[PDB]
Amino acid sequence: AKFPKNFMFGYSWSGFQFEMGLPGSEVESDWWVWVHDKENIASGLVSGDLPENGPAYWHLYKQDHDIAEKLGMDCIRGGIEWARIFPKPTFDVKVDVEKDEEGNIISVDVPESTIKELEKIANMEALEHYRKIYSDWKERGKTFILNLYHWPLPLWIHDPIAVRKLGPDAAPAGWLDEKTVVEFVKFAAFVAYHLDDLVDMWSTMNEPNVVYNQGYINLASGFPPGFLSFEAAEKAKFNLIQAHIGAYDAIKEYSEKSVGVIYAFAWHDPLAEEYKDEVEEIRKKDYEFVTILHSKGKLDWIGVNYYSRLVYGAKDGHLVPLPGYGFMSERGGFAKSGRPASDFGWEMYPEGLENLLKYLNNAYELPMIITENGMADAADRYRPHYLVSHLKAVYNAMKEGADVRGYLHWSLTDNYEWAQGFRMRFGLVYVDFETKKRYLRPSALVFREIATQKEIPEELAHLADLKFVTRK
Amino acid sequence: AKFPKNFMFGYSWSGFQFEMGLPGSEVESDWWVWVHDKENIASGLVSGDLPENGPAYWHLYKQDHDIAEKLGMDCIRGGIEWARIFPKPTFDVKVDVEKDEEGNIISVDVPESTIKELEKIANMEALEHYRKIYSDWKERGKTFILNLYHWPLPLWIHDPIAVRKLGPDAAPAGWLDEKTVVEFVKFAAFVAYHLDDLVDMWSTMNEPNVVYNQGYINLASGFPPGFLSFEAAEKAKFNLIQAHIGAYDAIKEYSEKSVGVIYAFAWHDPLAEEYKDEVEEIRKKDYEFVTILHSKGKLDWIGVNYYSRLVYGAKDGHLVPLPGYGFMSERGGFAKSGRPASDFGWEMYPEGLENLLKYLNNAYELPMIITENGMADAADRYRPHYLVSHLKAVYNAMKEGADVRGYLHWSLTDNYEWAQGFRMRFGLVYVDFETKKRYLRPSALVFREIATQKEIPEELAHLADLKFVTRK
Repeated sequence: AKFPKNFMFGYSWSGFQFEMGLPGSEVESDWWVWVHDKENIASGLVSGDLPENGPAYWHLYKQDHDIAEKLGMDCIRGGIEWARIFPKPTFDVKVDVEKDEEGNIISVDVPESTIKELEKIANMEALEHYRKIYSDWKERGKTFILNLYHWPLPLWIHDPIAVRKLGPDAAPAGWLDEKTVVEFVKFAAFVAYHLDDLVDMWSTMNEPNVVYNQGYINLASGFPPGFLSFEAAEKAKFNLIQAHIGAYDAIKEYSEKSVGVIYAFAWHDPLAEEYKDEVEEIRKKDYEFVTILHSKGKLDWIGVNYYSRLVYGAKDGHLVPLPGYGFMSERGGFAKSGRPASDFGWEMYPEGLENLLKYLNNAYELPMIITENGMADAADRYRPHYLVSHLKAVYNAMKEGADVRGYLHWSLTDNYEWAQGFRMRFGLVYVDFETKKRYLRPSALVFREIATQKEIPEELAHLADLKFVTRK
Repeated sequence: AKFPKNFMFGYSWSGFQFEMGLPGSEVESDWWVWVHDKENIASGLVSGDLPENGPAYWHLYKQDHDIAEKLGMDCIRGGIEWARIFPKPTFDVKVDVEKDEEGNIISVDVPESTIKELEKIANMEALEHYRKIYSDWKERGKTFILNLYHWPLPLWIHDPIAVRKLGPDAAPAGWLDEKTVVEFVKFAAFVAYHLDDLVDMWSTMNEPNVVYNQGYINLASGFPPGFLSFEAAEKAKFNLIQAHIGAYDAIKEYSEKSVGVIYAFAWHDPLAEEYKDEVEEIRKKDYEFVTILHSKGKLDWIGVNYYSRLVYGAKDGHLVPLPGYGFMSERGGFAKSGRPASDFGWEMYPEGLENLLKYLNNAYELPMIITENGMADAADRYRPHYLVSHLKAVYNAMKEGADVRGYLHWSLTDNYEWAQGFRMRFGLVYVDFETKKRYLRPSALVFREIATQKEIPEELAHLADLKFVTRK
């Protein structure tokens, strides 16, 4: 199974989960305060692990890029933290965001004179440090994809503890406040103005669906601000659509490069034929955020984040996602299919990725990059099979016409998994968080073989076959 | 953890388990008849899998040696099947084996004229075919260790079905018949006379302890001839000691190379301090076969086959090996230590190998080669940890003085595991037994890195740490 000559192999990172770990890298944000919050820790809503004990990529990026380059990687999708670049509010620096009566952003203008007003309140040292990180990769002749938003917001934008206690009208309320979108536009323009020379492709945001659904509906997730409101979820979703559009327009003012979005795509399956039509509607609804962006002519490419599936059946006269399949499988166990489940309880289901890419190709006809795919597997028992089987899924979808430009694993290294902390280890490379030392897992060597040869060679082909990891 | 420049890395094979699989390779022996026996299959004593559906190394050796060479291996210990070389009886060809009154072989002479008598009744085509196999490896500049006996006997030597039914006085009875030793001596001389130019080091036999203990005591093992007699086990043991001594003397008639023995060494541990002295006695007794050979000045080197441990405690006023540890752990599960157990139920216990090598060094002060070490692991979930952790054990023992010359994994490929059949897969390389195709496992890539660099490099060092595979 050979990939095209220019098909990219690499990995993705985020600021919050990778940067901190060593002195001089701490930065406050909503997510910082959230994971440090004593109530959240004591209730078990978050793990008690803290991101400032993480892999210290802020300091150690050159060494990680060395590992990446030796694994045959030629593309990295990374992040830039708003909370770092603008630690103080930008509200008083006015720009032109034009909206229609329905609240759609129709145009933006952040003139050069305003970029210079922004410089004076930005942390330019942090901006230059990001340049050092990105340039260290770029100078090796490699591709860099910069994703503008990967969940943490500045605290002057969102104070989630205050929102959960007093309500969103009483405190800075994140994506529930219209003006957050306008401040994000200023940030997007600022970043593009300065960093376009280091960036090959842009993404406005990562997994906005996770932000709004987990923050305001699925509270067991332990995402900020964690108060239940379907109206709030809808408002944050609406605002995040506009944040994409504004940011797209902001970037295009200062860049000719492609601008896409990175999205969480579960594959949705019916347990039986009778539920097929209902599940087809659930797919449409679940992916509608992307559909909207594509339909407005505001997507040049799609970043596909794929990890697992959801399987649907009836429970008490209602169609629901079922325990024992997909993301709802037993941690460290097996799905009801017999497929192994990751340390996170996510079923190994590469068929989902093949189905998904064919569906997305047909739906949007856009270039796609697999921007995340991986598994929580602290001993590397299953990752090699996960890696090769999902890469074969991508190959198979490409043969049926999907325009896939690369595959980025989640991730190069273990990192801080949000409310779960460090116990979910997604790396091709193990990190000792006490020493910051990096150690290869065997999956890393498998990756290197495939990436260097641009192909799943026949000697590694059996790693796509899940027979010997599947029960019964 | 760097090994010495001439420390050897490689693998081991046996005739019965590897050779057969494709037309033209089938050969009769006691073990052939045993595994084909309808009663044994129906009772579940053997698996019903048949060796003639195996990896077909008789035909495919050049392709497996290619894999081995690319994995950085420079040594193979292989076999030669007595049942192939002498398919008809050799009894009428007389030689001089001198014994003392206590039954010890004091000298052997198999003159050149008698070697030529033997040629006329040998299967010389099989001998030449073995030469093609060994030479294919040797021609690459690599080391070959030839082991003369790896369990199957000619049927004219042993008819195990008839022995189990009618008793050893009523049929050819294998190592219960004194003359088997004399016939083995003829074989050993024949082999050395012809093949010494292809052989770097000799072994007379592999795991003689398994032959006598499993065939005559531990009948649940499904080893031939499978009738219970402590007296028989003692007689087979005594005869196998003499077979080693006879073969050593035979080989030395036609070779200047080192002659050793390959032995199964379980590491024995007390569950608690109160059982320590009893376990020390159990070690002495369990290894006494090797102690005898060394004490007679008939061992130039020791082949250490190490897989796991046995842990001892009191049960019903008796000290016994305990369920839930070592070789007596749950298949596919965990030992009571929390360590993972292989598909065979054998606890991952690298400390055992370190302890063993130090013990053997002190006991015998001989050069040692790890001639087997591996695990039944059909999806490679645990093998990489098993491989690196046991290699670190070897390194650690060498640092304390053990004279270890190389490490040979069991094995390069999946193969026929005796009474268990194909269900126990010990390969760095997976074999599809229907197609005979070989596929690398990630542990093979790990092995390649270590072998090519003569060291466990720091990036692979965490594979020696069993924390993330060990429960609670």
